[PDB]
Amino acid sequence: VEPVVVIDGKGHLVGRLASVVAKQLLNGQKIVVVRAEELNISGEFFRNKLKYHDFLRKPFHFRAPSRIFYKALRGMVSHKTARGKAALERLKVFEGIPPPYDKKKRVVVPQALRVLRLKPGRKYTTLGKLSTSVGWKYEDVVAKLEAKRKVSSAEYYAKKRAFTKKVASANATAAESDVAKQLAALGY
Amino acid sequence: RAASIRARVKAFPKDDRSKPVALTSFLGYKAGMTTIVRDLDRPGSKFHKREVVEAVTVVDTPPVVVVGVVGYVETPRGLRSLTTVWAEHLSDEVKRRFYKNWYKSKKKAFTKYSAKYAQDGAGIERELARIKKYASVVRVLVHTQIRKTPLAQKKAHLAEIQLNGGSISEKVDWAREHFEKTVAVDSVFEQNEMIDAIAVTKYHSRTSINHKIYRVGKGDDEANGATSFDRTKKTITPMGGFVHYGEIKNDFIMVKGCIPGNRKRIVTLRKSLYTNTSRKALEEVSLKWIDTASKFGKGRFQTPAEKHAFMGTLK
RNA sequence: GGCAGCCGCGAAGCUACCAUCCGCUGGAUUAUGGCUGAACCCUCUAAGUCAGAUCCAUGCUAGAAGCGGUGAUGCUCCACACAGAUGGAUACGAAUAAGGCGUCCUUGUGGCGUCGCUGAACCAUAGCAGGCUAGCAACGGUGCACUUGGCGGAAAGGCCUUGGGUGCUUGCUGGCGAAUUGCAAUGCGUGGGGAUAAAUCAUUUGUAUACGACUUAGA
RNA sequence: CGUGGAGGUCAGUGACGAAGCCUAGACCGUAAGGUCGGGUCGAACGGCCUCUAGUGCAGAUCUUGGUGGUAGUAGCAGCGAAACCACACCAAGGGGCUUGGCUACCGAAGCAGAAGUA
RNA sequence: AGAACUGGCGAUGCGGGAUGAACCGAACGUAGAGUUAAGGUGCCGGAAUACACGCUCAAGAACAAAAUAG
RNA sequence: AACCAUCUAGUACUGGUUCCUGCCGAAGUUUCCCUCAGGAUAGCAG
Repeated sequence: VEPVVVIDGKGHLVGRLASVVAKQLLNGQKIVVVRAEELNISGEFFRNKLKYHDFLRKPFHFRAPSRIFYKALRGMVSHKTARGKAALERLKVFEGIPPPYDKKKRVVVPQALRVLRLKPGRKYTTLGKLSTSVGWKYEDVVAKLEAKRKVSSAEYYAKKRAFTKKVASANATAAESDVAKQLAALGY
Repeated sequence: RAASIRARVKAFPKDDRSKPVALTSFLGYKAGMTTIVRDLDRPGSKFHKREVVEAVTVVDTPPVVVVGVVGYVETPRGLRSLTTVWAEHLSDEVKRRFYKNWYKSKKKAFTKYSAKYAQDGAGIERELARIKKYASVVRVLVHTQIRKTPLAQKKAHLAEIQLNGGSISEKVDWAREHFEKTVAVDSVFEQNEMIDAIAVTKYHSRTSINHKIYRVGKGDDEANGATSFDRTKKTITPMGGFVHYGEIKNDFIMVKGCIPGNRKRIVTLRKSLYTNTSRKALEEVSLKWIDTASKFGKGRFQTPAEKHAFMGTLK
C-alpha cells in the first residue's frame, strides 16, 4: 500500500522484526529500518552476549547493530538466489534516523513489539549495548546525534500542534452550520 | 610493502581544550647517525653522573609551511572530510607533487581556484564559517620545503597535521591567519620532549614510541653540533659531508636511537600520543660532546682546523 | 714487480644479543570482598548496587581487485540514432503497573474535563486521459516561472517563506460536444576529424629490484 | 521400426536434378522412424506382398583411421614431446545429497613474622 | 557364540522425515477438477505470529538417574 | 639358451553381447539321487 515503509526498530524483537520484514519484502514491498541500535532481544545481558561468540569462533563478522539485524534477516531469506538477492536489495538499515528518513513518518509492527510480546518482569537485552560490548565504537556518536534529532523536532511538533489548534478552531466556528449538520448526518 | 615513500599517521594525541592551537607532528629526512656522550643523571642508577655513550640518529627537518586546512564531521560511519580549502598559492614543488610528467605536462596547476581566491573572499569566508559551526575536528595541510634540503628528490611530500587546541573557532581563525606561512621546527618540538618515530624500513612501515629528542637543531646559527661543554665552532655535519647524503643547512632534529629507514628517507615525528609519566621522559638530556669525525672511512680528526695538528703541515 | 701469484694495512658493504634505540592505558565482567533489602528475624540476591582478571576498547601493521574532499579541459564540425510510480512513504519525544489534548494557578512529579479499546483515521478526490464558454460569491485555495530571509552536515541537497506575475478554481448559477472504437480485449548517444587538461612508454633515476611493480628529472 | 540382396507390382521417381550430407524449419507416430520447406552435391533410387542375412552399438584395459587438453610445457631468438585425461578450497551431517563459508587474584589453614577463577 | 518362527526388501517408484536400506503413508498408463495420509502452518516453505488451560529462565524443541498441585 | 611356419580359431573363468512398444512374470526353496560335481524329482510362472 505504501511505496516505501519506514520501520522504527526501537522496542521490537530482533527475530520477529526480521521475520516480518523478510516476509513483507519477499513480496516486493520496500522496507527501511531505522534506530536499529535501539532494537531489543529477549533475555538479560548474559545468554545474549553468549550465542554470539559461539558462532563467532568459527569468515567475516560485523559488529554494527544494523549488520547484526541484516545477518538475522539474511538467514531468513533464500540468499544465493536471484529472488533472494533481489529481495535483499529492497532493504535498508541505519543507526538512528539519518535523513531524508527523519522528515517522513515511521511505522511500527504491533506483532513484534517487546511490550506486547514479552511478559512483564523479564529481563531483555538491547542491540546497542551488545554491539558496544562486542567492539562497536559508534554508540556514543549515534546517541549524541540522535538526541540532536529530537532537538528542534520537538519544536517542529509544537509548531504543528499550534497550527492544528487554529485548524480545529476554524472547524469549530464553522461547525454546527447547515452544511456541517448535513455532513455529520452522513457520517462525515 | 609500504603504500608509498612516505608513511601515514594512523592516530593523533587527545585534544586539549585549554591549550592554544598548535601542531602535533613534524616530518623530516633521515640524515644518518652520530655518536654522542652525556652525563647519566638518572637517579638510583649505579652509573649516576657517568659519561654514558650511545648513538643518536640525525634527521633533516626543513621548514614546513601550511597550505590548507581540513575539517571532518563525526559521522556514524567514521570521520568524513567535510571540505578542503587551500590558501591562495601552491609552491612549484607543491604543484610538482600533483604531476607524474611535470616536465611534459602544461603545468596547469591551480588556476581558477587561485583566481577564485582573488575574489572578495566571501566563498572562503563562507567555508570558514561553515567549519566554525560544523565539524569541530580540524587537520592542517602542509608540505616539506624540499627546495632547501640538498636532495635529488626535488618533490615535496604532502602531509596532514592535526591541531590539538580547543575552541575550533580559534583553530579556523589561526588557519585563516597562518595560511601560506612557514612553521619552524622548534615551534613543534623542544629538547627533552619525548616523541615517537614512524617511517619505512630499507620496505615495511613500523612505529616506535618513547624516543627522546636529544637536541633540537637550529640550523641558522653556527656550532649547532657543539654542546655546552664542547662548544666548538662545529656543525653536526662531519668533514666531507654525509654518507649518501648531501649536507645539512637547515633545521634538524636529533633523536635517541635509530629511526627506521635508510638515509634520505622521509620520516615523521609525534608527541608519544600520551603524557608519559616515566622519569626518563621528565629528565633533561644534558649534552657533553657530539662526534663530528668523518663517517666516510675512518676519520682520525674532527674538523679540518685540528686535522693538520696530527700532521703538523702538508704539501 | 706486470698477471693467471703471496703478504702488512684496508674503506664500502651483508651482518650480530657477535653491538646499539624502543617495545601500551581506559572500561564490563567469573570467583571473591560489601551495602540496601523479601520469600522466612537474618542474609551480597529475589528486585537494585560499589570494588574486582576473561572480554572490549587505545596504540600498532594492511586496507574492501567500501567511502569523503580537492586541482586540471571534457570544447567544436561532419555522419548516424534511441523485481514493476500512475492518488499522498501524512515526520515530536518517552513509558507500557501510564500516556497525550484544552483550561487555570497551587508553575508543580499541580486540579479538572476530555481521547484511545487501532490507520475503519486526515488531504484531496465532479470537468474529453478531464475541453470550449456566459454569469454569480470572495480578495480565499492552488499549478508554473520569478524574487526576499532563514533553515537542513547523519547519507545536509530538503524545508518553508516576504513580495509581486500569469492560469485553474467543482464555492455557487447555466449553455456548448461527446455517439460509429458499434457489448470487454491494460488502453536516448555514438564513430571519424579541429584545438587540449591529464596518464603510460622512450631517456634517466635507485631511497626499489628474480620478471611485473615501485622512486626521481630534463620543452 | 530400419538396412544389404532377390521374386512380383507401381506402362513409379529422376539432368526442368536420384542418392548422400547440412539445416536456432515444419508435419506425423508412445517410439524404433517416415515425410516435407531451404543450401552443396551429382545419376541412380524408391511406394507395397513375400523370400533371404556377413541386418541395427555406448563401452569389451576392442581393431583401423582421424583430432584435442597436457603444451608452445619437459626438453634440445628458433625446434619440440611423452605419461595421463568420466568430471573439478574448505566446516558439520552424510564414498567427492542437506546446510554454509575463503606464574596473577581470592578463601581456608597457631599463617606471629620470615616466607577456588585464570 | 550358536541358532531360529513368522515377517519388511531382494527387482520399488512417489509424499514427509535436514540426508539414509530397515521409519510413516502409499505402491505407478497420459492430463484436468475436487478430497486426503503421514508431515506441517514466524521466514527459507503452502498454509492460523489460531483459540483455551498451566508449566520452564536454562536450555527446550539412552547413557554419566541415586537424591507447582496433592 | 633362443628364434621362425603349421597342428592351434586347443586346454574356461575376467570383459562385452547392438532397434522400439505392449502383456504376463517368480525364486533364492522342498529333498530324492547322501554329500564338493551335478543330474532327476518338488514349488512358483506358461
